[PDB]
Amino acid sequence: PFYDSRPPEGWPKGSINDMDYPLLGSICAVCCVFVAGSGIWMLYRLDLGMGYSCKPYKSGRAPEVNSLSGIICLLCGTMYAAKSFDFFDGGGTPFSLNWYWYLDYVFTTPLLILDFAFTLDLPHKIRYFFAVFLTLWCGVAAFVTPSAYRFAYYALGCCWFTPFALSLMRHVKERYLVYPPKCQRWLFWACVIFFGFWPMFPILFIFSWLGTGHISQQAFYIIHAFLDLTCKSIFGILMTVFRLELEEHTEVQGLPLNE
Amino acid sequence: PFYDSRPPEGWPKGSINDMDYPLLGSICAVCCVFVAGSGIWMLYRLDLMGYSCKPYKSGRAPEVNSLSGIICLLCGTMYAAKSFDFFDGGGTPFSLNWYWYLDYVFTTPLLILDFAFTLDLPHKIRYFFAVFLTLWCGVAAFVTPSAYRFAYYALGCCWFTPFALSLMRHVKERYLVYPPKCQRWLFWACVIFFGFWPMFPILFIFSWLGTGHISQQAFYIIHAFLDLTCKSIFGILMTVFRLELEEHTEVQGLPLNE
Amino acid sequence: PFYDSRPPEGWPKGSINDMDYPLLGSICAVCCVFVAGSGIWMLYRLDLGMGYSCKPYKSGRAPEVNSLSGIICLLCGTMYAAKSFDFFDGGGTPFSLNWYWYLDYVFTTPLLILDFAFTLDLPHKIRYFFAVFLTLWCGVAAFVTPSAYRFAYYALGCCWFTPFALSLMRHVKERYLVYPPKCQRWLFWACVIFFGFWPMFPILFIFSWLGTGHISQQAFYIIHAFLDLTCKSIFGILMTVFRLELEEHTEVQGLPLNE
Ligand SMILES: CC1=C(/C=C/C(C)=C/C=C/C(C)=C/C=O)C(C)(C)CCC1
Ligand SMILES: CC1=C(/C=C/C(C)=C/C=C/C(C)=C/C=O)C(C)(C)CCC1
Ligand SMILES: CC1=C(/C=C/C(C)=C/C=C/C(C)=C/C=O)C(C)(C)CCC1
Ligand SMILES: [K+]
Ligand SMILES: [K+]
Ligand SMILES: [K+]
Ligand SMILES: [K+]
Ligand SMILES: [K+]
Ligand SMILES: [K+]
Ligand SMILES: [K+]
Ligand SMILES: [K+]
Ligand SMILES: [K+]
Ligand SMILES: [K+]
Ligand SMILES: [K+]
Ligand SMILES: [K+]
Ligand SMILES: [K+]
Ligand SMILES: [K+]
Ligand SMILES: [K+]
Ligand SMILES: [K+]
Ligand SMILES: [K+]
Ligand SMILES: [K+]
Ligand SMILES: [K+]
Ligand SMILES: [K+]
Ligand SMILES: [K+]
Ligand SMILES: [K+]
Ligand SMILES: [K+]
Ligand SMILES: [K+]
Repeated sequence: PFYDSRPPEGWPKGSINDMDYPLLGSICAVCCVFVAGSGIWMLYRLDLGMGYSCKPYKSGRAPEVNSLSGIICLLCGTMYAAKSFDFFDGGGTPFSLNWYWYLDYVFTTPLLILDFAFTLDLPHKIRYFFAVFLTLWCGVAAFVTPSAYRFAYYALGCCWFTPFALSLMRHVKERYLVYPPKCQRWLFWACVIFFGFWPMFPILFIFSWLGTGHISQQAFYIIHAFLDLTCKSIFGILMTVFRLELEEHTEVQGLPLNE
Repeated sequence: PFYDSRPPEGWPKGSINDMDYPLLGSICAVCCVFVAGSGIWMLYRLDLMGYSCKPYKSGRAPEVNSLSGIICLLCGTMYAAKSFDFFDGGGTPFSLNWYWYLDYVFTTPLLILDFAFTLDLPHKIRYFFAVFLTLWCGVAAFVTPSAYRFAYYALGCCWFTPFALSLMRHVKERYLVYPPKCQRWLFWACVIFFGFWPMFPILFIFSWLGTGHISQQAFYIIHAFLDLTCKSIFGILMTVFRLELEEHTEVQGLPLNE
Repeated sequence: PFYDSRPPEGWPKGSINDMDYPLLGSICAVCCVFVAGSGIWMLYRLDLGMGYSCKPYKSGRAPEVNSLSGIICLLCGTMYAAKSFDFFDGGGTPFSLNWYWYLDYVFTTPLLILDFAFTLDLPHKIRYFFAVFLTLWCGVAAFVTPSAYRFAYYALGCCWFTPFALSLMRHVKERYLVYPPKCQRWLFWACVIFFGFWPMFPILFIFSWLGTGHISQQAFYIIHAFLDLTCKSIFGILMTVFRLELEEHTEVQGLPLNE
């Protein structure tokens, strides 16, 4: 999808690409290591067994959708390794996972929402998946559009995220009462991350260089690195611990849900 | 995937991009509104089984039953993006109008999947990939500036001709199964399918990439009408067919003619 | 994704694109015909019935995942028809399935591994699918990267293929003892292809023009055409025959597996 490249003399001074590339690459490398390790731990813990007691699976293998958290974290860590390669190369490399904003997100966060929908048995999994997909593609279109019509694309995205976020939240409530207080605690701390950090991205768009111009692209990269540390890694760890508590309640102890 | 852009002085006069962009954008906006509303109604009606609105035993509809509305909403979102591109004068970096049939590789394969799920047609993956490859051959034909585009088109015609001849046969095998009311809705949906899907190959021949009889602006308008029919009207007919089938088999508990 | 094009005067003499394009196109056309015919035979044989006796399916149709071998072969044959179109056009065609190396592979070989995982009932099908996906995307990134960081991307790919290949192989062993000696023979000859030809691609990268410079891009295209003839077509035929033998053992004769 690439047409631009770093000029032979380097990025023009004062442009949005005139960033601290060693620092951005180091941040991306640290994020890659942390998120990939979190995904590896997620998959290893999933293969250990059900619940905190590590009860062996009857079929000998975990459910395939249960690997989504670790798979998404490992994919995000691989993309962050690629991002570190791009930043350490000075940016603007042909395979830049940093250039097109939210393009990487169209790969992780839809699946992430799918993982969420699978962990909480939320209805309309395909609907949520496609809502997230279209919101992220509207964001990509907004960030590649140089005219004012980018604010149209952003608005289009806000027309897909506002219902979805209001729908998911409602459904999450319907599931929250079902789970026991320990699984409820883990679910609460994960939903805090979800419904307090997913809205940040739309707000970050407004104050970015494509909006009011308060946040530079370098600061945007750092902020989104921290958000991916929270939205992928910490959220996936909270999902894994919630699943372990649920399996301990319902599979190891055989107790029923509050449904 | 984009390399071209609208020249600073505008599109060259007499080129295929020298179109009526306010008109194309208005048509795309109207199509966006209609298709998105049709998908919203499809999902709302799905969440309401059958005309009696019998509650689901699990409390939620089957996930594949949302495909019609999901596809219509995705097509409406793409038409909103198309209206943004046309109102910007075309050649916008995120142009869903530039690469022809590129948007279709997202909607119509899933659409065929939806069809295969509604009629319990065999070889759903086969049909999905046949549609996928036909549409990608069309994209390759439209981006190819040499005569080898007619090769790509031919390649697409090598994937659509069997598929359309296979699906039709399978549709016959399913048509006798359903009751006369579901048969009526299925007949009117299959009329749209087997009379409008062949139009695209014929439209290629007479387009600016063929004999040069249909301009790109007329192509955009014709395909907007086709997407109004192939996505929205077809999805409404599928939703009504599913409602009639659910009324026959779930609300009344009657068996199919199988 | 394309920015480059064949110069009006033709490819510069001595460049990596200064290849024998009629020969490459003829090879691609022959590969297209063979792989597409192999996929057509795979689907026809699958529709014939279960096993060598062609026992009719109880539901009247084959399992949908059983069509993966033929579907992948037909998709690869279609991409080879497109490759022949590109080569006969002189290369550098806007829709070039030859330009970006391993970009076509991100479509076939992940699904292929999925097919394998479905035929052998291997655990962690999503994990294997995403491992292959990320390995191939790392290869694409390495081949589009003009700096030394391509060897980073390659290394990243080697960080995803080395565990996966070591994991799959282990799981394959766990399945190998399950199947009868005839299915074991077909599985052995397919695993020979897998574990002796998949490692070739990483080795071919090192000696390619992007590495030590021993293998030209034309030779690379010919070698990968032969590999796709083996890794898609011959491997799919071996999978089809293994499935027929398994169906004859377990469905036609009703005999149990050695599990
Ligand atoms: C509404 C909206 C947006 C939404 C972004 C979201 C919801 C991003 C989530 C990212 C995550 C969860 C990343 C984790 O790895 C954009 C693209 C800013 C702009 C267009 C409209
Ligand atoms: C055979 C063939 C074609 C087929 C097109 C079809 C079958 C399109 C269907 C579109 C739909 C149903 C859109 C709805 O939103 C092309 C691409 C014209 C050209 C190459 C060969
Ligand atoms: C490890 C590695 C690679 C692996 C390639 C493989 C494993 C390719 C398989 C291809 C097949 C099976 C094709 C069949 O149609 C690359 C991309 C060379 C380079 C980066 C790292
Ligand atoms: K799960
Ligand atoms: K996991
Ligand atoms: K990332
Ligand atoms: K990018
Ligand atoms: K980015
Ligand atoms: K950028
Ligand atoms: K995760
Ligand atoms: K997660
Ligand atoms: K359905
Ligand atoms: K629907
Ligand atoms: K559209
Ligand atoms: K397009
Ligand atoms: K178009
Ligand atoms: K165009
Ligand atoms: K539809
Ligand atoms: K439909
Ligand atoms: K199979
Ligand atoms: K097959
Ligand atoms: K190929
Ligand atoms: K390519
Ligand atoms: K290639
Ligand atoms: K090339
Ligand atoms: K195959
Ligand atoms: K195969």
